[PDB]
Amino acid sequence: XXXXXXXXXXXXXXXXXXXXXQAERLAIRSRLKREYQLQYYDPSRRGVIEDPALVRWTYARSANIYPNFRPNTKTSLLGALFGIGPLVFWYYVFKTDRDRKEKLIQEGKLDRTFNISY
Amino acid sequence: XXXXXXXXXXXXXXXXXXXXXXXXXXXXXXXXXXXXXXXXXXXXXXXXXXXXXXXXXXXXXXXXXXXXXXXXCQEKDVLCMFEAEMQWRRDYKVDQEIVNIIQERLKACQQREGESHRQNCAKELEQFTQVVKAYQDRYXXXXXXXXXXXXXXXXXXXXXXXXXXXXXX
Amino acid sequence: RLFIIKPSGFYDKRFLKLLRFYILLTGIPVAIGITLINVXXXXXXXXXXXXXXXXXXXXXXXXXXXX
Amino acid sequence: YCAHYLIRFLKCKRDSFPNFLACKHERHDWDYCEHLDYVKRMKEFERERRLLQRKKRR
Amino acid sequence: THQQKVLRLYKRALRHLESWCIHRDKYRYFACLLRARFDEHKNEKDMVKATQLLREAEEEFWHGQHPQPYIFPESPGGTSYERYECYKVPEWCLDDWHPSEKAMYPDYFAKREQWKKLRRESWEREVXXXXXXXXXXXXXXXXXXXXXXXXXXXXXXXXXXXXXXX
Amino acid sequence: KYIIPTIMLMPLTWLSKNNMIWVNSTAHSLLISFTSLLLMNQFGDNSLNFSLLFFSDSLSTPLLILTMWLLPLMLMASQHHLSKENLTRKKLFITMLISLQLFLIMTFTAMELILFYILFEATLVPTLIIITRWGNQTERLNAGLYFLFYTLAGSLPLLVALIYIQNTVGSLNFLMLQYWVQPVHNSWSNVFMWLACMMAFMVKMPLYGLHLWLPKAHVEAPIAGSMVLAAVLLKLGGYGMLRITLILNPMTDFMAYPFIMLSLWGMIMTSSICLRQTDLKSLIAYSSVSHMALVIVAILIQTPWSYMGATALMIAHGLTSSMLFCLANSNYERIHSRTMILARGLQTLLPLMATWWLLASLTNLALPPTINLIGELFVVMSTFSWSNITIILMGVNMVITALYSLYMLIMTQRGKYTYHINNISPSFTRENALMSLHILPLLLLTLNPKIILGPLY
Amino acid sequence: TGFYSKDLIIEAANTSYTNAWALLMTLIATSFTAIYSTRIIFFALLGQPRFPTLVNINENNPLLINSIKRLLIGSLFAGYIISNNIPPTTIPQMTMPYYLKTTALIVTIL
Amino acid sequence: PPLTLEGIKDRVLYVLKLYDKIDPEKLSVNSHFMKDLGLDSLDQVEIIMAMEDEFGFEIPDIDAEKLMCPQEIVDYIADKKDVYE
Amino acid sequence: NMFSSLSLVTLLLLTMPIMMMSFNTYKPSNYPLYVKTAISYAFITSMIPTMMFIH
Repeated sequence: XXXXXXXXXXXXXXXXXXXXXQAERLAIRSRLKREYQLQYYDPSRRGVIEDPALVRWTYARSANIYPNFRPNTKTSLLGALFGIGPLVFWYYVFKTDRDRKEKLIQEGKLDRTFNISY
Repeated sequence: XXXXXXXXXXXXXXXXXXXXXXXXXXXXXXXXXXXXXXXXXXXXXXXXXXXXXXXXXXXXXXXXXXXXXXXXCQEKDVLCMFEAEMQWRRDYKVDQEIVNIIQERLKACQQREGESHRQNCAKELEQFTQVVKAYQDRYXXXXXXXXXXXXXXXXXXXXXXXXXXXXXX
Repeated sequence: RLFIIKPSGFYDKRFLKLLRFYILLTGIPVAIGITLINVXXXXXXXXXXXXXXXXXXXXXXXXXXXX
Repeated sequence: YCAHYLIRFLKCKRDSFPNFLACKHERHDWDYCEHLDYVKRMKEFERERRLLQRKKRR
Repeated sequence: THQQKVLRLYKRALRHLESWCIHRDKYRYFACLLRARFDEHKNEKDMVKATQLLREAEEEFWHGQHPQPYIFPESPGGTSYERYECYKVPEWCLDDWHPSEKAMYPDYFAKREQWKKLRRESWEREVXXXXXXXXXXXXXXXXXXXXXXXXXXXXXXXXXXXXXXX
Repeated sequence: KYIIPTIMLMPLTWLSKNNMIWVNSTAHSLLISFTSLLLMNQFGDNSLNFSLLFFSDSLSTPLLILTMWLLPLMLMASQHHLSKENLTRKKLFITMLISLQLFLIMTFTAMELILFYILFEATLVPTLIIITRWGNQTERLNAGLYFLFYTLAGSLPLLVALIYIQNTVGSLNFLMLQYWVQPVHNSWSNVFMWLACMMAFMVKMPLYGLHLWLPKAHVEAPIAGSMVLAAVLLKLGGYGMLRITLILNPMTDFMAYPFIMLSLWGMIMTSSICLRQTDLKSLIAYSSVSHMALVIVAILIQTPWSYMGATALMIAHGLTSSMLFCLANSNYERIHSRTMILARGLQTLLPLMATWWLLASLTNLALPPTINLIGELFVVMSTFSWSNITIILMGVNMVITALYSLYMLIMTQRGKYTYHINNISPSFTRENALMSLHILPLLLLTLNPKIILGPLY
Repeated sequence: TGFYSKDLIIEAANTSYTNAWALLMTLIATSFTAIYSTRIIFFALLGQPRFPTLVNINENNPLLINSIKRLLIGSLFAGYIISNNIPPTTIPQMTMPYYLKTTALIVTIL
Repeated sequence: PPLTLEGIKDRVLYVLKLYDKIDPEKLSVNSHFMKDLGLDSLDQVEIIMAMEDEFGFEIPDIDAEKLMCPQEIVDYIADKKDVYE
Repeated sequence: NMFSSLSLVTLLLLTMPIMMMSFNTYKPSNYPLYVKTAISYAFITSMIPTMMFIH
């Protein structure tokens, strides 16, 4: 997704609220980096580190399936039309092609004379 | 040999009249490589063929013919059907490779003429069209997977069309 | 001169040596398989006479190892 | 369409040998008959254009 | 910070200039023209007027923003070998090497063993020094430098030592 | 010849001393698998019965050889696991594989439907105990219950189906006797007769609907990766669809028409999800749905060309997906998590295993004729004779077949591995041997694939 | 070696019952070849050097000389060996000396 | 060709001497551009870009403010590109 | 007869480094030069049947 102008450096102000906003971002950034620094720079470890953020990322798709979906609303029915719907779409495509083929075999032959495979 | 038709004989003779040059590059390389390792390969093949001496004749091809057709015996019984069903499957497996020989006759025509392609031959073209059309009608090709019991119904379907069309005219 | 990047290598190169040692150990019947066509005759195309249908090998063409 | 002069080009190609580029006498024959054949095809188109002018007067 | 935002845009403007112009002598002509434009507003300090110019700096620059800019050689992102040419080998794989093969060239193995023994002893001292820094949360922005001179090694030891060689 | 030496593996593991066990179970199994290829391959025009109806001959089943191929391979990758626990626990879960091997031989050999049924559901019992124990992650029971209540819910209708046929039309037994079968008249009472025979095999061979049986069994890992190879054997264990469709209902294909359309959408939608998924084992689990969906399409066409592609794909998938799961197990034993993004680093840390990663991935695509080109392409060629529209849908699937393999490669082909410190040794001598024992049998099938596809071939 | 490959197609294309818009579009592209070919010479090779880096070494290696010089035989004698030896079918050059025959060469010049 | 520690300092000083804006006699190597040399706030970004063109082109936006002295800039460029062993 | 025999030689020459790829004989630093020497004689063996085609 893209707008009329690409967002990279558009609309920026110093102010007072924005100055403290960058201070909030660096506070968590440095906190999570130092616990990595204490784990990386020692020979006593030998192994793969866990990281709680990455495990929760995999847990977002593998789990949290049935805890969700409790508000179905009209959004779930629209997804059903995009799933079960296209299965019914080809039913009026493959049958019409087969009825075109079956009529040709009995009357007015269309199949090639040099055909033997299957 | 015998079964495969092919061309009778090829001409292939060089004249070489225009330009003196170094005779011919194709002719000089042919004479040189014939005695270089081609003659040694012919000598080694003859040395191994003579070393065999004693050889078994062996039966190779098996007989077993007819033993009552499937369209003669009826009603569900293992004693009569099993010999009939083996006969139809024997014919079906051979007819798969009968077409292959006739197909290879058309393969031989394409290379030997090249520029002519469809302008000549005609005999191999007519032979292929007659067999494949008969293979399509008689040996399944439309009536699902291979079955001897279903084959009699396929033969009856073609026979019903012959009886209905001729009666009207 | 530099110490450079280090891999395991010792476990890796040993497996390829241990694999090929058992290919070579059963590479002898592969070498015999070539001489079986060379020394012993394979097959000749001939019409069968009514005397014996099957003896040792019933119907086998090409390679003595097939019989 | 050319037939006669076109067959002469194959005669040079039959006894071509190494350095087969040196063949101008046979190549000139193909540029003579086909040019006359293209002019004959152009003459048929010109005859149809001349016939349309005479038919419009009547 | 106001000072950093001007410098970041000015660094980009010079490197984006050489994409439009072909010759280096023509590049120097336009470089002097850019200096005269920014020095007019740099003389006086403003809170409203200077910030208005910063948002105005995005315009004109964005009108001629994509002529496929040059990153020259190995650059962060861009084009032509960003991570390529340097495949490299990790330091963990070096100690993983099996005997017999490790016996070949013993000068590289013995020198690395001496550095590994020094890194193991300094790890206990570095852990206490890292938590000695006044914050009482975990960390603030960047890692702190060493205060002690006798023990050495400023927090991380494997950060600079053993990286990559092309 | 086949059964009895397989049964003698049970007293072998128990009588042998605690220091050995694994040496006896693997070596003795390899010589029985050699003798299976020695005798079963011999056949005439129509494949003649072996003996009395207890275990019979093979007509169109070279898939028995695959079960004999995995017979030692289901012990090689399970060596990393089970070693930490008790010696009595080790012997128990080798014998559960032996019991699996005992019942899996019986399914493919015995030319039956009545006694085949009590061997079809009999494979579910040892796998249940295998899945419900040794699972490192939780929800073993939310996969263990789903393992039975998908299969048994569909397969118990065979009791009201198969017995109903033998009570009216002679007897099922030999199948070589089954020519008494008259074509179905096609009525509303005959609808549930066809559905009950199909729905049993609609679960084991995964579609678009009722397909969630398979990913739950794969993601929630039983033991390491060697038991996941037995889960591949269960997919091809429902091979009776080759036998039922041809013999029991030859005229009935009008009711097959909606089921092809279901499996056709179980190709685009099943592949789309197999792209943005997190788990490394799950990206094999959903690609195994679509690869086995190709077989279900081929069966319901009933053309002689389609069964050639059907029988090929049963062996093709049985040694390519199992190969992929062994590679997933080799990363699971080192990183201790099945996450694709976290476990990142080939060639730099895993120099020789990366070439095995390439050969396994490309076999999912149509390579030079190994088995999958004889498998997949044969079905696509047969679908055009059914209807012209098929290849417009089937061609899109051929694009996303790369998107299983290459996405598994690229997301591991980054030589970063900053967070990971483990995986010091790349692969043990047994671990590299696992990868060779899956691809090299398929590389030998390049010369002669006659023993890879044979329903009247 | 351009006339023995590129120019033979352009001369043959003009004498056909085929699409006119497709024929006109190919004629612009034949003249368009001259732009990007000179954009290797005039833009980078020709004129004042851009100077990519301070102290840059560029030298001819023994492996380079044996490769480029022996490629020159293939790039010059291609219109002598391949075009003459291969037997052709139907000569295309006959009609329009200025409209069809000259247009292939004039497009490269213009 | 490999780069030397003594050679890299001489190469950086040679480019700064021909800059015309800065005096060749006033600054040598130890003197910083921030206080000793007459350089503007916008002038430092132009001088750093020209130095990257001669050697291996690598200049971070965050690290541009930290580097000012010619002795410090020569050490920062050598360490990032891996020089002197 | 020579046309059929010499045609397979060009196919076999390119596969000979692949046949010697799987250990076989030890080749240090000579393996990049071995590819150059294999294709060098492959060109000469391919030139003769093309000269035969003109004839």
